[PDB]
Amino acid sequence: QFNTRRKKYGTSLLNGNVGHEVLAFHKKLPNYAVTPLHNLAHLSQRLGLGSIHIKDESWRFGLNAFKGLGGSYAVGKYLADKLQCDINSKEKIKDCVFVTATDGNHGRGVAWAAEQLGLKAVVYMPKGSSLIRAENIRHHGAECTITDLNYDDAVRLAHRMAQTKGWVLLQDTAWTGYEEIPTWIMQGYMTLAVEAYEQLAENSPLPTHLILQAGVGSFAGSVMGYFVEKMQENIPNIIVVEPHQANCLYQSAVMIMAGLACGEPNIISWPIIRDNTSCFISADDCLAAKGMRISAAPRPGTDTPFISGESGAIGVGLLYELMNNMHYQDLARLQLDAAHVLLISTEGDTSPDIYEDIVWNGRSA
Amino acid sequence: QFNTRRKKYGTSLLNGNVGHEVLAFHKKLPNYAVTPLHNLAHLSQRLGLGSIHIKDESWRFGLNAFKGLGGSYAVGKYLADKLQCDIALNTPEIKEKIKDCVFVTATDGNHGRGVAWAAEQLGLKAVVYMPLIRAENIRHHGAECTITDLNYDDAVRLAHRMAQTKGWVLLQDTAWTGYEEIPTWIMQGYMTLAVEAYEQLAETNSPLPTHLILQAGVGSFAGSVMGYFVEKMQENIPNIIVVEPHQANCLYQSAVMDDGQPHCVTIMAGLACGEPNIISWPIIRDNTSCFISADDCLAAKGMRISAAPRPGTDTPFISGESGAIGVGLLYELMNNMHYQDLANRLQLDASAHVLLISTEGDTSPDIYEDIVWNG
Repeated sequence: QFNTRRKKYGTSLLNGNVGHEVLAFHKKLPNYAVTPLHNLAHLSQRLGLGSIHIKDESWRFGLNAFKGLGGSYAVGKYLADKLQCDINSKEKIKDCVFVTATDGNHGRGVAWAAEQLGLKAVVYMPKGSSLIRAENIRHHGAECTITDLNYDDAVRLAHRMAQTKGWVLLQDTAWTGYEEIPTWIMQGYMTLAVEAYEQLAENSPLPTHLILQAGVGSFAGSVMGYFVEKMQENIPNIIVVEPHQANCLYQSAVMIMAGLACGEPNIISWPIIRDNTSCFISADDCLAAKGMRISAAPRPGTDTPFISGESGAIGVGLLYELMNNMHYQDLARLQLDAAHVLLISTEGDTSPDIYEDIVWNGRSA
Repeated sequence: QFNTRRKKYGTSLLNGNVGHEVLAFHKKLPNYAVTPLHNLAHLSQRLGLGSIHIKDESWRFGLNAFKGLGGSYAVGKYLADKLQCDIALNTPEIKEKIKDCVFVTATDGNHGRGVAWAAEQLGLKAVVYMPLIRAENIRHHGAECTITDLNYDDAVRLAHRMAQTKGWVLLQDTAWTGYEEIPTWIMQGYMTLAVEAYEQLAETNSPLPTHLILQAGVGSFAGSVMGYFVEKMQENIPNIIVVEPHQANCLYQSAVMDDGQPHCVTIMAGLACGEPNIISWPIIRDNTSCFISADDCLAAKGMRISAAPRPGTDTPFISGESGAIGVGLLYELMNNMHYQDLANRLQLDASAHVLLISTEGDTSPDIYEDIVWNG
């Protein structure tokens, strides 16, 4: 099941100077390395497409997800601003305590950055969060607590705690009046796009299509924002996909993927998403499960097998269905034909048990 | 769901001279090559086992299944006996003496393909009845192939009637009164995969099997393989487990009846047989330690496991519905807590070295993708 909604309203913060600041910063960090960009040429043939490339962020900073790019940059910028000096280069920042909510990857990123600086970090997770994701946050020395709240109330709690405790809210969504840090998070994500664009040029056709997954929209805004800025005159076809049960951007446009399970769009990324998305897709979980299995199990001869988690694989899963399920040849309107598609695998097996259960035992829900 | 039945009656045709004849023969054939034996050491760790090796017969002769070993050898032996000589690549003036030979069989796909392929090698005719891509692949060898409206067993009956009434040579991998010689040869021909596997383990200083897990349709393949290993490892005969689908568990059911005799039952297509082969039954009865019946999802599991090891690690390979039941069963045995007892009783632990045989690859690509990618 794919629900379609093309954008009537389709038609800077991700500019090249920010790009250079952000990349300059990440390159000085421990374990910085360009992540792989997998060319799924054999899958591209099997589906009738020009090219499929998937940016594999399961390698990013050893954290099994991309988000650290954001948290790190935002933490750096926050501290640079507290110390009044440029991103360029402890007594003055000893009492800094970061606080956030997370479904797992964001918090891990913040906890990791805090650990690098010997700063304290406090993390709240929603009811139902997997225990191993919390453990992995605690192993950076951060405090982590699985709450009895849903995601949005958990973001509320982190906010109330920053307000009542004097902690620095380090959250990857924005609402009116809490925008600077969210903006920096979005900006920090752009490194993966910069790397991907350069990896394609250094003689692969650039993207005709971008398929980008969304929780609150920060990641998608960052990535499409960048590609629009860099390909100003042939802005590629941008498809945004959410789970059926958490399709706020789809719904906004009408008016198990744990990382995407967010109800309130980020107000800083919304305009970039509204102005640039061509089609919003809502998708059943089994497409994410499919994508994980496709990524893991290319035919032995052929494309490189890799580890892509529940919120990371929804891209190939949607793409496969789009090009293979006959019920959607019409939709595939989206100009998918023998089209160069960039996807981003945003996480690896962030809960190994869930991953094995999907990829080996065939759970699709 | 695993159903258990350990064998009360547990306690030659697969001897080394036959082994040499059969291997001597297969080596002269086109595209003979030792098939890979995959060492799943990383899976072995993840499950708490000494070692897992899987013989990958998806490569065999380019046919995507092991069965050709049998059909070929049986065809050779039949022709050798018609031309009265002790067994290749023929004189065309002696083609005159074998021009009218026509092989006929029923198959769910692999057996027929093997017979059709051997017939094609000799420019002989072959006629095949099945109970769509599996049929096409049989036709491409130049054989006649017809999807019947009969079940597998009634299809075997049809092939039999046609041999009797047309003078064709029945080339079937199960047995009838007056019809044992060819079936026996089929069983014997299968042993090459076992000979290869055993040598591949020794020549890499790998421990020999403590366990064999062998899938069964009529029992010919399992009889051949366990027969060989019992003969070769006479002093430490390994623990032998035989697995069938729930819906086609005749050997299991035979063992439940406990009267020494084989008994009929009235996704794993190759294993879907109701009537045990009477030539392989005694080997099976005398040597099997436990009979297992298994749900289809274990075969599906095994296909996904085989296809998707973690990128760093074991070699990924293509294993089809009737070929992957082994690892599937094994995974469940070692991982589903409802079976730790059974596993312990079966002696599956970090001391156990398990040999499995992946009998086919993606013999229907659609079904395979649907299982491995879509679940």
